[PDB]
Amino acid sequence: AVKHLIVLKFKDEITEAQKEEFFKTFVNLVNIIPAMKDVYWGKDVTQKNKEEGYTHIVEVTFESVETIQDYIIHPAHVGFGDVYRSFWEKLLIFDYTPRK
Amino acid sequence: AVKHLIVLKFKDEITEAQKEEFFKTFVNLVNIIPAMKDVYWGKDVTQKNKEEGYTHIVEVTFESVETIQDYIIHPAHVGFGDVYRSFWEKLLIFDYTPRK
Repeated sequence: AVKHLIVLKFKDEITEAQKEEFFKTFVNLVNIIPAMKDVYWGKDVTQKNKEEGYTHIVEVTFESVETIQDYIIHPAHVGFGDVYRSFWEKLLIFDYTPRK
Repeated sequence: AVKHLIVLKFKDEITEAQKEEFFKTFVNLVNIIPAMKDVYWGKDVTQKNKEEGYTHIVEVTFESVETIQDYIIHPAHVGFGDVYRSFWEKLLIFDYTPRK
């Protein structure tokens, strides 16, 4: 399985309630985008690199690297971006196959 | 469960074989550090983050936020840093509880 990892910082003006609604909406995308198999998110608790400012993590599970693209251009994902684009200040994205 | 996420970039002179052995050794820490419950790593394939350059992800599972400290100061973890810190150029650390 492939992981789509999002590391993000919200803009200062976004409230806690707004962040909660943002993540709730994103988690619920799993039901309507076939390529999305699972979602978890969380807030960093350690603040080891404050200077970089990232605060939140989202992890999305996919069957393959190829199905990530199905998710990217799915109208529900495009709609999510259209609605919440103003919420985030910056993000890092990674796509990888977990191994050990 | 709490996840301990390491986001890394290697120095340019580090070989592919060195990277593989680095992760093999890191994964094997589970056997000698009780607090480590699981580990996976992976290499980003998308390279969508222009200015930051991080290439690899390590995720370690812990039973609680408290047991992360048992890993942090464990001599096997300190030793890993002493042997391999010259391998990485920079790293970001995050600790979070995955949720819906």
